Amino acid sequence: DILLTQSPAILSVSPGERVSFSCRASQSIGTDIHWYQQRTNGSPRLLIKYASESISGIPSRFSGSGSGTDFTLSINSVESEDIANYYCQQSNRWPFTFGSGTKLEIKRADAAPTVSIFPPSSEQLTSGGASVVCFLNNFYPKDINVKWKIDGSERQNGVLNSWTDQDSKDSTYSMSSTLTLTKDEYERHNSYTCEATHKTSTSPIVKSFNRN
Amino acid sequence: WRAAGAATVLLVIVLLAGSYLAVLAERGAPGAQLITYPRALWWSVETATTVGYGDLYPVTLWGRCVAVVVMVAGITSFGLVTAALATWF
Amino acid sequence: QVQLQQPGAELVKPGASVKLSCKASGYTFTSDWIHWVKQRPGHGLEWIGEIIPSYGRANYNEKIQKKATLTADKSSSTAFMQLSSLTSEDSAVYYCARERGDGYFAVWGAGTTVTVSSAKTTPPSVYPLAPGSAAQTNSMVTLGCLVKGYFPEPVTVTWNSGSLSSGVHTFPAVLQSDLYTLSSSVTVPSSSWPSETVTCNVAHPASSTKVDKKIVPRD
Ligand SMILES: [Rb+]
Ligand SMILES: [Rb+]
Ligand SMILES: [Rb+]
Ligand SMILES: [Rb+]
Repeated sequence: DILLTQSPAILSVSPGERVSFSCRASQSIGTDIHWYQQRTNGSPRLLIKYASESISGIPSRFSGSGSGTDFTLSINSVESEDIANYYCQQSNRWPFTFGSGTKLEIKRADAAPTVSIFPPSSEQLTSGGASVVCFLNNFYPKDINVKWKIDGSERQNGVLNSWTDQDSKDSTYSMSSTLTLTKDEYERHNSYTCEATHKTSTSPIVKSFNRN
Repeated sequence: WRAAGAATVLLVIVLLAGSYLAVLAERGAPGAQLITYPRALWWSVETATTVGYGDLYPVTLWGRCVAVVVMVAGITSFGLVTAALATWF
Repeated sequence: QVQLQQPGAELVKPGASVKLSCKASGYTFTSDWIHWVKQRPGHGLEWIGEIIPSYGRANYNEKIQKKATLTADKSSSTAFMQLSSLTSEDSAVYYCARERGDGYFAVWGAGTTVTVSSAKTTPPSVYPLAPGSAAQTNSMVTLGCLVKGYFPEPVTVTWNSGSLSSGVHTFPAVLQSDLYTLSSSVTVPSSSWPSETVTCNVAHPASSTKVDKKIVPRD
C-alpha cells in the first residue's frame, strides 16, 4: 500500500515568512494527493485537494505543488492561526493512506509570563477540598519553571502542572500548576506563594496570598 | 436518426453504470487504481471505444466482469459510430 | 450547518463493545462514501474502513486488526461503526467523514472520544476562580474555573455560552487515581468586571451534564 513520508516532523518559521511542508509517495500517484489541517483538539480540515486545486473558505495563503511522488503544501506569510498539524492523504490506489504528520511552529519574540494565583473556592472547601491554582500565561519560549512555597517553605507534594500546546492566537504558551490539599492541611498554613522562573527575567515572578 | 440515435442513450447508461459498479467492484482490492467515479468514467469510455491506453483497468474479478459487460454492451452500443453514417449525406 | 454528528464520548470496559454513530445532513448522493478514522492521542490519523450506504458495501483496512463492522441506515442518514472486544489500545478519538467518491474527505465529524477502562463515569465539579482580595488589578484581569473529579474525557469549557472567546486558555487535563482535572482561564478588561457577568459553561458528554458557574468577586 502507498506510504506517505512527511519530513521534517516539525517546522519552525518566523511570522510572515513562507513555509513549505513536503510529502513523498512510495510510488508515483500523479496528483491524487490531498492536504488537511488539524489544530489542537480540532478535526481535520481539507486545505488543498488534488495537489493544487484550491478550496473555498481557505486563505489564499495556502497553495500546493507537485506530481508523481513529491508534493509541497505552502503558506505565504505564516501566522498564529496557522499553528497546527498538517497531513497529506492519497487516493491514487486503494486503500487511501495518510502522512505521518508535520507540526508547524512559529517562533515569535520572547514574552514574559503573566502569573496569577487563586485561592481555593468556598464551594469546594465546603466539600473538604482545597485547590490553590496558579496561571503562567502567554509566555515564550515555552520553557518555564514554577515553584510552590507554603509559609515560605517549598512544596512539591500535591502539585499537578499542565501545559498547553502553542497558541494559535499569538504563538505563545501557557501552563497551569495546581496544588491540592485537604481543607485541613489548608486550614493550617498562612500564605501560599507561586514563583515563576522564565528566560525573560533572571529574578522569578511571584504571587502569594494569605488565608486570612 | 431514431433507430441509431437511440443507441447513444444505451451507451451513456452503460458508461455511467459501468463507472459506479467498477468503483464498487474495485475498492477493497489492494492496488486497484479504478477507485473514484470520475476516472472510473474516463475508463469506461476508453474501454467502450477500446482506445486502450492502459492507464487504468480492473484487478478484481467482478471488476473484470463489469469490464466485459462494458466492452460488449459498449462495442455493440458503439453502433452510434455507424449512426454518424450521416456524414455520407 | 454541521453535516456529520458524532456522540462526544463513549466509555467501554475491556472486552466489551460499542456501536458508534454518525448522522448526516445537507446534500446526499448515491456516490457518497462514509469513512472512519482512528486517532490515538499524540499520534496521527489512521483509516479504519469505508461504506457506501446507497448499496451497503464496506471495506476495511487490512493492515490493522479488524475490530469494526460498518453499517448504514438510508432513511435516518446514519452510519454505524461497531467496535467489538476493546482494549486500552482501542481507546482514541474516532472521526467519520464524507467522501464524494472523488477521493478526499470534504467534511469531518467532531469525533467521538472513546475510552476503554474499568472506571466509572463521574461528572466534574466546577469551582470558580476570582482574584484574592489583595490582588492589585491592572488594565486587564484574569478569572477562571476549576474542573476536577471527572472521568472519562472529554469536557468542553466555553465562556458565556461562547460569546466570550478572546483570551481563553483551557489547560490539558491531568489524570490521577481515575479522575481528570483541568482548568480554563479567561482575561477581560478590569473595568468590564464584575459589572458584566462572566460565566464558564462546562460540558461533560459522558454524563450528559453541562453546568454554568458565574465568576463574581470574593466576598
Ligand atoms: Rb482497439
Ligand atoms: Rb487497443
Ligand atoms: Rb494499450
Ligand atoms: Rb472495429
